[PDB]
Amino acid sequence: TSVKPIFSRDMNEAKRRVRELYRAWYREVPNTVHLFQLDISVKQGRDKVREMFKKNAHVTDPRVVDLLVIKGKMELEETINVWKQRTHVMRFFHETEAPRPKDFLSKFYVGHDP
Amino acid sequence: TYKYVNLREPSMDMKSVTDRAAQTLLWTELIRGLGMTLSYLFREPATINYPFEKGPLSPRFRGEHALRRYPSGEERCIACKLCEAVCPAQAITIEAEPRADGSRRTTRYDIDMTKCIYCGFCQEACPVDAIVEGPNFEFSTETHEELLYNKEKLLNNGDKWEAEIAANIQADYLYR
Amino acid sequence: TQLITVDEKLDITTLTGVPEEHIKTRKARIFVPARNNMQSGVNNTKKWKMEFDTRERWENPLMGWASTADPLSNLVLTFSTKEDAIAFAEKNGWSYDVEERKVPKPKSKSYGANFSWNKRTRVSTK
Amino acid sequence: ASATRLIQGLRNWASGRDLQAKLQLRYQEISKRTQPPPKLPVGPSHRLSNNYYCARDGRREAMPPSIVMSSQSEKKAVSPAPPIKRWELSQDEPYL
Amino acid sequence: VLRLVMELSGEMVRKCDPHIGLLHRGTEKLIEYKTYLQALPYFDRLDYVSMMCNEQAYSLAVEKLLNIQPPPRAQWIRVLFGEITRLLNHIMAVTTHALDIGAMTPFFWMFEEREKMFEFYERVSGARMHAAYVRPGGVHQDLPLGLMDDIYEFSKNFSLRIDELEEMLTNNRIWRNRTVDIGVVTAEDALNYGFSGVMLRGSGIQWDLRKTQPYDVYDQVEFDVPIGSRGDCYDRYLCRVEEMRQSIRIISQCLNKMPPGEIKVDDAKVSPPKRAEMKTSMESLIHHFKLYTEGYQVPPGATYTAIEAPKGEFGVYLVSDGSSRPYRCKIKAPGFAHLAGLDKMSKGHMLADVVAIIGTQDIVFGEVDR
Amino acid sequence: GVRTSPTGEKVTHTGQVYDDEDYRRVRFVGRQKEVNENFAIDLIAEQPVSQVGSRVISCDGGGGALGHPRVYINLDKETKTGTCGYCGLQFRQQH
Amino acid sequence: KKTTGLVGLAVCETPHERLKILYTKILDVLGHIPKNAAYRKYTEQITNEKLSIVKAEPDVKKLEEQLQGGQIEEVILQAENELSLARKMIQWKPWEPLVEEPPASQWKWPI
Amino acid sequence: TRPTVRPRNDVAHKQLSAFGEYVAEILPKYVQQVQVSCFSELEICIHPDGVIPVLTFLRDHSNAQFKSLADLTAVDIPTRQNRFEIVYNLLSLRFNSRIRVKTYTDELTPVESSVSVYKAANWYEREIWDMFGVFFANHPDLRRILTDYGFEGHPFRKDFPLSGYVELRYDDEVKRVVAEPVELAQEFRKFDLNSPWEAFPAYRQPPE
Amino acid sequence: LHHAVIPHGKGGRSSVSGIVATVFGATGFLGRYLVNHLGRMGSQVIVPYRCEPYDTMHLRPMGDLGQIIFMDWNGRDKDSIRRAVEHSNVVINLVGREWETKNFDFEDVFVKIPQAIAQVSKEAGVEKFIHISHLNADIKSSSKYLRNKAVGEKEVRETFPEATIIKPADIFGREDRFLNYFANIRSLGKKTVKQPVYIVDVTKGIINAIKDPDARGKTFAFVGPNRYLLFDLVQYVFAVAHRPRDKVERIHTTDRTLPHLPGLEDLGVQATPLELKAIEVLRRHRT
Amino acid sequence: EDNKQFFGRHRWVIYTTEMNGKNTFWDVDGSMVPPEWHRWLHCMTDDP
Ligand SMILES: NC(=O)C1=CN([C@@H]2O[C@H](COP(=O)(O)OP(=O)(O)OC[C@H]3O[C@@H](n4cnc5c(N)ncnc54)[C@H](OP(=O)(O)O)[C@@H]3O)[C@@H](O)[C@H]2O)C=CC1
Ligand code: SF4
Ligand code: SF4
Ligand SMILES: [Zn+2]
Repeated sequence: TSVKPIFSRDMNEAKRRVRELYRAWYREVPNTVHLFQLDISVKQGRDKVREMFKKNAHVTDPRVVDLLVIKGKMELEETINVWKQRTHVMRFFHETEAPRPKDFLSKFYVGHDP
Repeated sequence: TYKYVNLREPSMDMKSVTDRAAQTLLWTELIRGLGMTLSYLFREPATINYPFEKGPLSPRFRGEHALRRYPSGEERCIACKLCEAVCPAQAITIEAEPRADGSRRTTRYDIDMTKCIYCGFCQEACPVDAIVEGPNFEFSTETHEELLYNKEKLLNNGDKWEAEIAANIQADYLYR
Repeated sequence: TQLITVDEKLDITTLTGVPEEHIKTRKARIFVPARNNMQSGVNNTKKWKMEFDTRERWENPLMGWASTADPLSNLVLTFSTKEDAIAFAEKNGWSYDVEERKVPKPKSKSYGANFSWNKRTRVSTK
Repeated sequence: ASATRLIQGLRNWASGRDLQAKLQLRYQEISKRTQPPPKLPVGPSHRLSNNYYCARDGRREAMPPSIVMSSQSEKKAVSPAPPIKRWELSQDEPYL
Repeated sequence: VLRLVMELSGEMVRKCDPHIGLLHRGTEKLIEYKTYLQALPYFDRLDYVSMMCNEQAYSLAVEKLLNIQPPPRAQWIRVLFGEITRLLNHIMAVTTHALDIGAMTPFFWMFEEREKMFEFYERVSGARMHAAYVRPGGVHQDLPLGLMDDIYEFSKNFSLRIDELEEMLTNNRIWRNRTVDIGVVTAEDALNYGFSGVMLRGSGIQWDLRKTQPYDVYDQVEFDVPIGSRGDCYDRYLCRVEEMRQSIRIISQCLNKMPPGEIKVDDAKVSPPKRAEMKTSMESLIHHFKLYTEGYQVPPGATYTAIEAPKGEFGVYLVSDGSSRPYRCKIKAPGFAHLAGLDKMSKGHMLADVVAIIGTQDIVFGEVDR
Repeated sequence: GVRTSPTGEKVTHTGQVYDDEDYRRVRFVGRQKEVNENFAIDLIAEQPVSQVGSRVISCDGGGGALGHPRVYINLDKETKTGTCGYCGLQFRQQH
Repeated sequence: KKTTGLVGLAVCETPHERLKILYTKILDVLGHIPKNAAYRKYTEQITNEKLSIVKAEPDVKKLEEQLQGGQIEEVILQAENELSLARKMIQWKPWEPLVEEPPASQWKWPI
Repeated sequence: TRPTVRPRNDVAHKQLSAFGEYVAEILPKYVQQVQVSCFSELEICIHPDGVIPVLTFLRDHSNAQFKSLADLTAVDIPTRQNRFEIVYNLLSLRFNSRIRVKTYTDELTPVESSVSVYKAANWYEREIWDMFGVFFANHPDLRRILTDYGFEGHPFRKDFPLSGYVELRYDDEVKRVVAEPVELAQEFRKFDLNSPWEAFPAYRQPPE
Repeated sequence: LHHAVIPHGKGGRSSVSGIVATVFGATGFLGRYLVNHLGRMGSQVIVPYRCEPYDTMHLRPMGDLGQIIFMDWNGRDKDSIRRAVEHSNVVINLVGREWETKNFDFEDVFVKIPQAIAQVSKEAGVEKFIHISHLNADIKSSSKYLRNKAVGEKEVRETFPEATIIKPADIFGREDRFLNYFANIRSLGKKTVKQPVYIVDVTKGIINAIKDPDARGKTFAFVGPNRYLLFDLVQYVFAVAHRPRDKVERIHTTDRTLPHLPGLEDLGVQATPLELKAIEVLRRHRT
Repeated sequence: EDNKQFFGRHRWVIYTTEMNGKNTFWDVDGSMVPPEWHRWLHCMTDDP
């Protein structure tokens, strides 16, 4: 079984590149929320950024981690330019409900969603 | 075989070079262009007075999506679903039932005017020429609700005229 | 060029972008599609269709149509073997129900047995 | 058209192309409509007594693709095709 | 309609990212969920200015896979409408280049001529622009009596009008100043960046798909494709106008070389029959019925072909299960291939020259999407 | 030739007329429910039942290659008229 | 010559000896390449054929009409790119036997 | 058989057969299939390691020039472990011939980014990365071009359905355009057109 | 009840939700946002207008295909109003100009309009009728506005007694009146304590109360989260905006809470503060 | 219908006042022609 990985040797370089990518996203947020004339506090945006990071913490396969790093770098480039507009940046957020909780009885009233 | 362009040289003879200098310093072929455009000025322009004169067409235009019916008879459609089987944006919607008589017929025959690309495939696919692309093209509808035809709208639109449709088909039932 | 490679599993569901509601809630089914019984021809066999289970389809209150909030409702994936079907379903994340293939059973019939003498297999009509 | 001669001369002086002759306003050679009804021909089939569909079965002439080397002193190194001959300037007024 | 993010040193450039994909529609996926005969109009309208050569390429793809040759009258009529489509796409590319560069009026002159050509499409089929009309299996529902003389009339009047277009422009001094120095293309660039058709005509190498691999009866008409010398945009303009004039030649020889064979193939299991046998047969009614419900089965395999769209190499790559549905279609687009080298075509110019570069390679921005 | 339901509007040639508890009646406010006022079943009794002296006879539809395809119908039902599934017009036998 | 039909390519004045030193460098870099493969055989055969075309002809236009690759300087550029593949194919060992196989149920089409 | 059925040339078939046999003999390290169809267009089927060496050979060598680069796509075939098929298409300026370099690849392991020798492959590789996810190591810039920015899913796969998962609408609540889960107005009906009865007897695969 | 009034599936874009709402007004501010949130819910809205169809045209495409419907009404006849409320699940009453006109006072819109519509409603058989009112509209002085609203409050309370009489405080938003007057200044300085409530929490509360039964009969009042001085709020407005008689009396008149009636907490909606939405809405200053 | 104009100005309609009753002296719509004149006026024929 021969598999050629992207960048990784163990998860140490994975941790290193993802913490540098998070540093880049931290210094990415205030410039963009000032540039696009947005309407959201910096605390909420940074907490949703780190929540999106903490969503996919369950991955140990290093090639998948490499491909996540490359995708995040792509969208950090495309938001550090002015290539993406106000619509996509708000589309990362969810301010328009979408109210659906995970209760059993709530899904039993508005039914057929098991 | 090839016939290419731009293979010459500016002629070093005195007459040709002073003619190019005369065009350079005397604005000549610009005024030649003005003369050609004034020649098109003194023509009569080819316009049509739109609400009174309508532009020419063919006997095989594809317009209104009208229906036909039998001579002093019932509805020409059978609901054989060929038009919905061929409809390349699936705008036809047929739900069929037989009535109390016994001949097979419909319940719901809907054309979406949004999705209708106006091919002609439902005309060519109809074995009995039930649906016919109509002659007139004036829909111009102020509301989006009104652009979803029902079968009764199609029957009224096929009973506002057949004589146009019958004349066009009776002229050109031999090509197709 | 003879790099890291480790013999493990695959986790493409964090990449293919379909949301986790549709990941963990919807369920797949892998089956050979049965012969449509009115015809008798089994060219519609030899393939392993992967489908998703059906969900709600209400009435469109202006035209009488069946709208749905199901983008995945009209997927089908015709495959060639059960192994690659299960491998792809486990590769892309969601759950799956395996139904097994059923060939027509071979029989033993003959026209002379339809013209028996003291056996009850008799055509009785022709 | 349908205009007097002085402005016609001014059109032909501003553009010496004989504009009165062909002006892109069609008058005479509009195709006279309501033509006689045509009888179409039927081509090299409906020919009785010989049209076996077994012969002209171009759907069933689809061979599977032949295979050379796989996963399971030679006079060679030819090209996939003969090399393409360079064209010629066409005589019908080339440049130059 | 495009997005362009250019990064420029002042009244000049440095780089430019063409963000394209605005006009994405999912055409390959929709053809993968349909049949052949039903999904032919997607091929008709992925490109839209050229409109019958796309029909021609898809029909020849299916006929080449299906090993069925159309009757010869169908081939010559297909050649005639391919020349109409060639003439139409080149004249619209010239006029939209003129309108985007300035030059208000010749746009409208040549669009009046194109209004005559849409009247011809109407008299042929009925549609204004997106006439399908080219079934795989030859042309369907042939021309009404009284069309070829109208095409003859258009050929005479349009030779006169295109000579008057070269009277107006072409030795226009400041239009020559506007587009001569821009748009240089090396032959190595024309190979590596994968250019197609008119760019290859304009920059160096003598190359015609029509002449090298005659996919139809183009081999039996005398015409000569114009070539470029300096690899240049004014030179490419002259190449387009002389390809129009060659299309006038091919129309004249096609009208003089017309055989009266038949409309469609005499293989009713591929092309549907006509109305008389349809209303009194049995085999033809069955063939009509099942041919329009299911679609004819197509033997498995992957084919590719490519014809000369007025942009360039219009390629189509079919992948077929033994089925009435294609398993995977894909389209090689000359607009995409021409847009692919925009940085190296516009490394050393300014923004109005970039708009002239977008003009001088004929664009529709629908076909660039695939 | 239409019924008037207690809702109060025009009925059609399909049994689809509304209930009183509907909102689609009130979205019909201001614009008339246009319907074909020339129904289908009533144009069957208007057609005379033809009587042909043969036994197994033809139906085309009034025009070669204009209509529905050929169908040959039987008249063995002694009291029941032959009925084309396409046409809808009847036939009888006269020995 | 005088202003050939190509664009980014001006005419050369000594085509013959330049082309000959090009093909002798082709023979040298082919002499670097090992023996037992037939790649050396096909390259050596076609290069000796083309060199035998050029050595027997001091002409120009007859040399174009005989030796393919019209008109002239494309042969020189193509010789440069042939030297480029020669330099790149000292390395990369194209003549050595195969790397491992596909799973063998892949290149059969009709699925 | 002769009218209305396209005749062929066995001469071009023999030429492409001999040429493909030649290429298969002189690059043995990566050649797996050299197949020739009925109408003489060559296909060479290649392991995903000899991408750069085979393309550097096929750009040059004065026996197969093939400067012209065309399509790149990786035809999504399931029932395999190596799913995607990277299809290079090459056209010869000098010889007028078409070869299809089909190299095979899986979901996650990169092939070696042909933009190093092919300057036309840049936006082709960016397109394949956007629509599929075939990663390209040693590439200058990989971005999302021909998709929306905030959209993800790699939609030209077979796992991505016809309709998208998201659907935009404007709303005056937050005074802007937002995305929602898809609420179709109609079904996109599905016609079971795969008829039985074996329309091609020659392409029968052996059953079990 | 008949089918196609029951909910169906998920929400949004012609998913058949519960209520069919006849709305009076909706060309103004709060009714437009309320039609917006019912279109997000996916509810059919029957709205009559009286003005040019251009206003209902630029608020037309809020719904999906043919969901909302437009008709005519007038402040004089019961026939057009009754025709508008022939078949309705719920009905809401929002009306009022904040200056007297030639043909209408503060009297008889707030008085005469709920009389006839409540008459044809109670003869019609509608349910969950929601009538808005300004907060602290008393019998007391200083406003024909507030006293005619108090008379209308007593009318809607007396006839058809199980109406949800609802009142927010003075709401601010994208098209506020009093923050616009804070922008359209010049000045004068007074004192009044005041709580502002943002508009989207108000209309979310209204749609939640109208879709949630068993919460009927009780009058509701909406509460601003800050409740401080007016002049400090004016200083806050000028600070965030970078620059240094009936409406001004009706903002200086009265702003209090009432411990009698229930508010936000019996509905379960998060309150958005003044500061966040005020920073969001205070655009259109110098650069 | 006049002959001396070009193809596009042969056949022109002159609408009248209140054929349906909507004061169509001014504001003349399209499709106010019967369908046989909709065949004639759109240049689909050469005979009235
Ligand atoms: N801070 C605030 O503004 C608060 C307001 N309210 C109340 O909320 C309601 C809505 O406020 P708002 O949107 O700002 O004001 P609007 O004037 O815009 O709303 C009233 C609506 O009814 C219509 N209308 C009013 N009078 C007449 C009339 N005589 N004839 C016909 N139509 C009439 C209006 O115009 P049109 O006719 O063109 O449709 C509009 O559509 C008001 O009743 C107000 O008292 C309550 C609490 C706080
Ligand atoms: S094809 Fe014709 S007869 Fe058949 S269902 Fe359609 S309209 Fe009716
Ligand atoms: S013309 Fe319209 S209704 Fe007919 S098949 Fe085409 S899209 Fe469907
Ligand atoms: Zn009949």
